[PDB]
Amino acid sequence: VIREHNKWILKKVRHQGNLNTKKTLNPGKLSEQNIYNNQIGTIMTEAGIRLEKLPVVTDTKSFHEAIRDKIDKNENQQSPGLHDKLLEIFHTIAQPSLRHTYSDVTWEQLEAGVNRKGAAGFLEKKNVGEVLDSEKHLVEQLIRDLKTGRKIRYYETAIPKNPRVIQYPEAKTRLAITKVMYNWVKQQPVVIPGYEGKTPLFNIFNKVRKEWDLFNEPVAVSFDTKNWDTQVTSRDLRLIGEIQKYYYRKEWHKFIDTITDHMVEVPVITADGEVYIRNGQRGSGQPDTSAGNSMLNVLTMMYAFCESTGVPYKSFNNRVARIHVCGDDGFLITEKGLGLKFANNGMQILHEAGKPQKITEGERMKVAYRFEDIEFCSHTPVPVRWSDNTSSYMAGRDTAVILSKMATRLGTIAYEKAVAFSFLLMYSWNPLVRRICLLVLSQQPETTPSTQTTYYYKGDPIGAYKDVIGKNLCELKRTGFEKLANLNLSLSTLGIWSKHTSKRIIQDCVTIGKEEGNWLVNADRLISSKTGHLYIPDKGYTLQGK
Repeated sequence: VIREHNKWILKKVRHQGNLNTKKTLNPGKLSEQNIYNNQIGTIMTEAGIRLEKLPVVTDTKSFHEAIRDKIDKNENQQSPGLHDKLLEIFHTIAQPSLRHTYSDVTWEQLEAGVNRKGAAGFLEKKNVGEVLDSEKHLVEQLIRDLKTGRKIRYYETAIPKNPRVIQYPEAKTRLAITKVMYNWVKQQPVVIPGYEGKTPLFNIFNKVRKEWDLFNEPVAVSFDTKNWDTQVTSRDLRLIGEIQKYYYRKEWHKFIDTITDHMVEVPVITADGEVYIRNGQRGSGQPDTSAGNSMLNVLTMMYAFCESTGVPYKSFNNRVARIHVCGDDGFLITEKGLGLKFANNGMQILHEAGKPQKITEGERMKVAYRFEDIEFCSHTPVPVRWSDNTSSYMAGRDTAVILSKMATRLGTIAYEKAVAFSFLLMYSWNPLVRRICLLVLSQQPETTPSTQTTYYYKGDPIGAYKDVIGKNLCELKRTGFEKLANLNLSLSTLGIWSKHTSKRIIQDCVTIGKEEGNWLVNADRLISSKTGHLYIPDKGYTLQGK
């Protein structure tokens, strides 16, 4: 049968199991009740770009397939005592100066870190914003109920991408959990080794380069687990709860134990009313998804690494191996001899540990021999050279995608100048993107940018850039030749740009800058050379939006 506190959902099954699981229980069914950034897409169109040609990503029958294909399974078998060992590894990275110190935060602190558009659970009424509007007392009640150990009616709703299965708990539950688990879930004091989730994209690789240079013969080994979420075990969850109890005040240990207990066996209700009982996995909607998977991925990799090379997990201090993670994505840097050893012995160990890596030839983990080749968070390092001849790194992506995300912002100008600024902060190493951004930022100087995106500025935009990058945009003289070119291959292979888009976009800039004055487009070293005019910027600061 099901666990006692889970039977409340059976008393609601109005129909017969229409799904077709063979391993997870399917009690039955219940009753059931993309735009363009005009100014940005325009500059792009005018430039000779073909918006239709750019890459972009429901079916109540294709969805039910995903469930049966990935979620319908037994818990991974895990080597006995594996969790005792992992917890043993956690003690080698625990921070004593924060032990038993975390607690809950105020609504004020929380409302500055939540999406008011958060979906409403299945059987639920309001959405995140609507609950904050008139139901905070109900969430506070949930908190006190969980804090004392009172089980609740926990369940998650399953929905397709907008065919990956997204599983999340009620908006009232995501609020109770986030309110108390805030600091860990949002990692304010980052306590997970190598977690880069809260690291600005424009800073990440200059940081990994510093590490890469402390090694004699540097090598990077990447983590390539498959459908990690489905590989999370009940015992994996118990572990993470124990770690959370290391950091939280004892007054919150019962809340953690309780909530973790609900997570070990979860009642899921598909958007089309189908009901199944998931057995120990990870639902992407869970507030602890990011931090929970990150710590669990680091512990598991540290374990696998030491178990492969012979290094004592007792204490490979550091400079022996540096690990960087973001959920399940991640890699590890180390000396060539040990990296190839981990590359050779890693998989079998990870497999026995319950985190099966994706199939590979000779069953080896992928290894990067050149820094430029590392892959992380959907990005890769791009080398840049400044006017004073110093070098540095920035985050590179395939330009085709950069263009896509930059136009289809699923729209005021005070908003499009913030999207442009944000992108100018992440991709000024790409002259196509860099210029599009300068053009969008040239219109309506009287309009202060929006605060609804990742980043936005205060004052002069170009001034704000110098603020976080450390140099003026005009000092950026060169981008890695082979790297830039490769990331631009897709624009030519998908016929997204014309053999004149590059020149056109430039003449559009020079035309604006040719006229005397202090025009924003003269911040781009090239345009400024062709116009003979410079852009003298003023005060400017970079702030976060969202």
